[PDB]
Formats: sequence, structure tokens, C-alpha cells
Amino acid sequence: MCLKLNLLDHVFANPFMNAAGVLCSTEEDLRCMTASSSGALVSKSCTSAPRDGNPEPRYMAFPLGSINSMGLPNLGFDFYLKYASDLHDYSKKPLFLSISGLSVEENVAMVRRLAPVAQEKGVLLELNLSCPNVPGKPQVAYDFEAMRTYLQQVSLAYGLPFGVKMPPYFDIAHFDTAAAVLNEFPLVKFVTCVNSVGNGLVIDAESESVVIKPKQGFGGLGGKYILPTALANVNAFYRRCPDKLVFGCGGVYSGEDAFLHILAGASMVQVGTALQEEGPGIFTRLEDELLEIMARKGYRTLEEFRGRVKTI
Amino acid sequence: MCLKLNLLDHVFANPFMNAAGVLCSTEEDLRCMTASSSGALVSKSCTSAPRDGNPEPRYMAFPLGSINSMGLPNLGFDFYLKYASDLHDYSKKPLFLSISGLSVEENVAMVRRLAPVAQEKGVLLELNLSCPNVPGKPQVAYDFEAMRTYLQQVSLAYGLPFGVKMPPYFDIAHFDTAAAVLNEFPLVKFVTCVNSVGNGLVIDAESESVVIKPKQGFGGLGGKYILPTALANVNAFYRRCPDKLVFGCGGVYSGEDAFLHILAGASMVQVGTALQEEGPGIFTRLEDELLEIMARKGYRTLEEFRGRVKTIE
Ligand SMILES: Cc1cc2nc3c(=O)[nH]c(=O)nc-3n(C[C@H](O)[C@H](O)[C@H](O)COP(=O)(O)O)c2cc1C
Ligand SMILES: Cc1cc2nc3c(=O)[nH]c(=O)nc-3n(C[C@H](O)[C@H](O)[C@H](O)COP(=O)(O)O)c2cc1C
Ligand SMILES: O=C1C[C@@H](C(=O)O)NC(=O)N1
Ligand SMILES: O=C1C[C@@H](C(=O)O)NC(=O)N1
Repeated sequence: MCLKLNLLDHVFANPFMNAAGVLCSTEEDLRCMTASSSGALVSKSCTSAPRDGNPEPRYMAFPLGSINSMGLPNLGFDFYLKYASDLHDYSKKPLFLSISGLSVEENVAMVRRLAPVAQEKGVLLELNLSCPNVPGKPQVAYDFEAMRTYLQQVSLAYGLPFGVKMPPYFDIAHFDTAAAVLNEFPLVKFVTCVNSVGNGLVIDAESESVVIKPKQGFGGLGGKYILPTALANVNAFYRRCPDKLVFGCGGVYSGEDAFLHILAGASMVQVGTALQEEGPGIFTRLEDELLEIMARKGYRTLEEFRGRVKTI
Repeated sequence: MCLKLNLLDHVFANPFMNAAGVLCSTEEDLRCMTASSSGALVSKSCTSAPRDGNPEPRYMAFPLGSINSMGLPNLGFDFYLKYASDLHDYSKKPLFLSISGLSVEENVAMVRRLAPVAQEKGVLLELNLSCPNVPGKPQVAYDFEAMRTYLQQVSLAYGLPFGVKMPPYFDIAHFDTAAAVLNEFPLVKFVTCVNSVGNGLVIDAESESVVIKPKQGFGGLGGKYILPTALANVNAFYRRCPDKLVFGCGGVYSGEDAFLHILAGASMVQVGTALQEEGPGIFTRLEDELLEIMARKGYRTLEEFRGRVKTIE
């Protein structure tokens, strides 16, 4: 039994990949992810120009997860485009390229240049509408009119299939509205749920201090804290976007957690915090653990249980 | 060394109380909370008429916290009003009464009747604008115009100091807007951050099933899952509402967790999931643990460290 699957006109060895931002900023990182057992990889969310990001310390991990306010430190779109066009070995695994411009104009500028490379190489766009860490720039997809504008403009400028990295929602009306916006756009083929849970605050009791420097300690949460939130979002969008794929991200540390994401509706399963903490060896463990659970239950394929979470 | 507080023209032996909805639905529950070592208690969020609530199972707890879709089961406003008027022993500790009408009109109706009892007995109103569990009724305070309408109408009909139970926010723009709305209302004297993190989904791997029945398994999250979110909201409103009090709620299992809430700016500290799981004995443990931390640090009173969380220069 193997975990191999086909999606978006690509073949994947297994459903696992890094979450955008983790182990994917430099050529070294991307080569490392390519050499790993992951089924795919995605590059760091990029901007038109290189960015240093927010002041350090800006990432901290704990038993229950992580907090981060990286601030989109990246080598610039030129680099990630070059990686996609010239450097990536597509015979190894598919590549997603994540973009996170600070305005609709910036995103449009990037996708116009990405298009010919997508046409030639098959690199897949993930449009990030959910960065919670750039000062003065609220999560785009928490403003539904802004979200619609970004998707309209990117659809028109790109003209090719793409996906969207979504923020977590906490309100049924918001699930309804967000999914309806997404469903207006036929080029949106996948929806990644979720980005970090925005603007949490970790405080150290001994020092009586916040643990990260940017934004007075406020940063996005990942890891064990966010699994039920992530599952809810995966399932909410799986139910509301029956003609799109949903990729799960949030709180994956084990094959069992991945199994839950897939039950909720996930096609691909992304790994952030756990990968940052454990390193790329995690992918062989996750694959082994998922296959074991499948064998115990008598499942031979992912399709047998994807989206099949039972209600009472 | 002491945990005493004096706020809202009441005296509290310590900052601890139940979170609304936990151990506070029946007369038995309220007497139990009164008999505990808590500094105060709050009654179950009530509606004009009694409610059975959502179908069971509707609460489940786990090592990292809880999920619930109770659906506002309650004995009705008449009962909680009678409790505040006739039954509560105010000599023991202060009482808060939580209301969660399903419309602005329902809340207005209740506060009109609560006002003379608040005036006579000193019961304190907590207006719940953040229930995430009634089908078809989104969290009021996620709609800022609705929030303003509720606060305007309740302020005018009630005319007395009250507080607001707020949902968690995750966006700096939302902290800014929500606090600005609250600051328009001088009768809002306290802000309780936070209600449960809405519409999470817990799935059991073995049975491949959601663990609660209502709303296809979607329910509010509490407990360890939500502590950093709760601290963020407490501190965000503490910073933005310098002329109000902030009450902390979310993820408190220990004196250390309470200490963090207080550093973030909390006056009172409410306990939900951990109280549901451990029972009212938790209050003596939290008091002992908080006093131990204070002793180790040389803090003599809560005011010496409330809101004093340090940021990195
Ligand atoms: C160090 C750090 C950097 C991240 N950078 C990005 C980013 O560039 N783009 C993005 O869409 N998400 C980014 N994320 C969010 C993750 O992709 C993921 O959505 C989130 O961490 C939740 O998954 P987890 O619980 O596995 O950590 C970052 C997360 C962390 C921990
Ligand atoms: C069983 C259950 C019932 C609740 N009922 C109410 C309610 O009636 N009114 C309210 O404002 N919050 C209610 N809550 C939310 C809690 O007051 C609290 O805000 C939340 O559980 C987070 O705190 P915790 O992490 O200590 O559980 C309820 C929570 C649970 C666990
Ligand atoms: O989309 C993003 C951006 C990233 C960062 O701060 O660079 N951090 C995140 O958690 N999500
Ligand atoms: O405000 C509320 C209401 C309660 C319920 O469902 O009755 N559950 C909650 O988590 N918060």
C-alpha cells in the first residue's frame, strides 16, 4: 500500500508538504525540502522586493505550539521565480509558489510574471490572503470586499489555475460568506485552511515578558493550540466548496492528526510548526503513521475516507 | 500578601470566579459557587424564557481543553432575577448576572426589569455579546454595527454600570474597532475577554466521528487551546480601554495562568473548562498557587503587577 495521489494535473507520492514559510526561504531550504520524503513543497510567501522582516526574536516554540511574527522575510519574488523556472527538479515532486504582496497591485505584478513559468514548468500558485504579521496590514480575507477585489484582479492578470491560503474563521456567517466569495472564481482550484491563528500573545511567567519582539508580542499561533480550529475550517470549506480542493494546514504532528485532516476533507496536508521543530525527517514518520492507521482500519486509499467524517 | 480587590463599588476576597455557564445554571449550582472559596460568581447566560438548549452530547473535555455547543440552556430570566433579588447571600460574595437575549429587544426587556434589583441589591450585569452556539445567530460582537446598537439600547434602557462578555478577535483592526465602540459607552465599566473560540471541530480518530451533536460537531473551544488568544485579547483591551476594567477568561488551570492574565491586565480572573473538569475545589488551589508566585517575586498586592507585562525593546 502506498499514499500516491493525483491532483491539479500533477502526481504526488503522498499528501504531505511543508506549510508555506517553514523550511522554504533559501535555495538551501528548498533543496532540502526537495530531498525530503514530502509529496510536494511550497516556497516562502514572497514580495516584489526582498524583505528583512520584523525584528528578532520573532519565532518561539513551546510544548503546545508556536508563536511567530516573521513579517514576510524573503529573498524577493525574482529569486523564487528563478527557483521555479531554472532550479527546481520537477521529476522529484511538484512545486507551489506562495505570494503575499502588500497590495493588490503588488500581487498582480507578480502573477503576470509567474504566468509564463506556470505555463512552461507547471509550478502552482498559492495566493496568501492571510498574513497576520505585517504592521498596519490586516489579513486580507477578513475584509470580504478586499478579498473579492484581490481574487478578481489576480484571476484576470494570471488566467491560470491557482489556490488561496485562507485565515481561520470562527463564525458560521463568515464561513458562508468566505466560501461564497471563493465560489465566484473558477480559477481558484484549491483552498488552504488555515494560516496561523492571528495575534495571539505568549507571556513568560518568570521574566514577566512577552516572548517575541514585534508588535508588542502579538503573533500568529500554530501547532497543538490550533488543531480543532484548523479541522473546522477544512471541513467548513470542504462542505461549502464541493467543486474545489481543500488543503489542510494546522496542528499536524502525527499520522493521526493528518488522518483527521483528511477525514475533514483535506487533499494535501501541510506541516508547519511540527516541521520547524522536528526537521524534514518528520515526513517519513508521518507517512509511516498514516499508513499504519489506514491498515488498522482496512482503508486502501485516501479517497475511501476523505471528507467522510461522521456527524451525530 | 493579599488577593483582595475593591472595584465596581464592591469588595472581593480574591480575583477568582466561575466563567459564565459553568456551575451556575440551577439554584444548587449557585449555592455551590457561593459556598466555594471564589471571590465572586456569575449566573448562566439567560434568555427571557427557559431554554432546553441544543441536543446532547453537547460538551466534551480533553487533555487540551473543551468543546461545547450548549445552546443557552437556562432556567429563564425570571429565575435568575429571583435568585439575585431573594436568594443570593451578598454577605458571602458579589454576584454577576449574565444575559444573552437572542435579539436587542430581548436584552432590553430583561435589563428594564433587572435595573431596580441592581439598584437595590448591587447585582452586576454582564451582557453576553459572544455566544457562538445558537444556530442561525452569529456572535453579536463580530458585527460592529450590531454591537453598537445593542450597547446603545441596553445603556438607555438599563442606565446603570454594566460589563460586556466579548468574543476573541484575531486581527489588530478588530481590536481597534471593538475597543473604540466600547469606549463610546461610559456605562460599560468592565470588559470580559474572552468567550469560547467559536466553531472549532473536534474529531475522534477511532470512531471517525465528531464528538458533539449540534451543528455537525462545530462548537466553542475553551481550555489550554485558547490561553495565548485569551491573553492577547485581555491585553489588547487593557491597552485600548484605559478607563475601563478588563476581566480575564480563557485557559486558566493554575495560579501561573492567572498570574499571566493579571500581568496582561486582568482584574477578575474567570475559570471555565478547568472548573467544569476539576470542580469548585479548584479555587483554593488557584489562590494558593497565585500567592506562591507572588511570594517568590516579592509582590504584596495584585496592583503591583496588574498590566505590567514587559515588551521587548
Ligand atoms: C515560522 C513561520 C513562518 C510562516 N510563514 C508563512 C508564510 O510565508 N506564508 C504562509 O502562508 N504561511 C506562513 N506560515 C503559517 C503556516 O504556513 C501555517 O499556516 C501555520 O503555521 C499553521 O500550521 P501549523 O499548526 O502546522 O504550524 C508561517 C508559520 C510559521 C511558524
Ligand atoms: C459548558 C460551557 C458553557 C458555557 N456557557 C456560557 C454562557 O452561558 N455565557 C458565557 O458568556 N460564556 C459561556 N461559556 C464560555 C465560558 O464562559 C468561557 O468564556 C470559555 O469557556 C473560555 O474559558 P475557559 O478556557 O476557562 O473554558 C461556557 C463555556 C462552557 C465550557
Ligand atoms: O502568512 C504568514 C506570514 C508569516 C510571516 O510573518 O512571514 N507568518 C504567518 O504565520 N503567516
Ligand atoms: O456564550 C456562550 C454560550 C454557551 C452556550 O452554548 O450556552 N457556550 C459558550 O461557549 N458561550
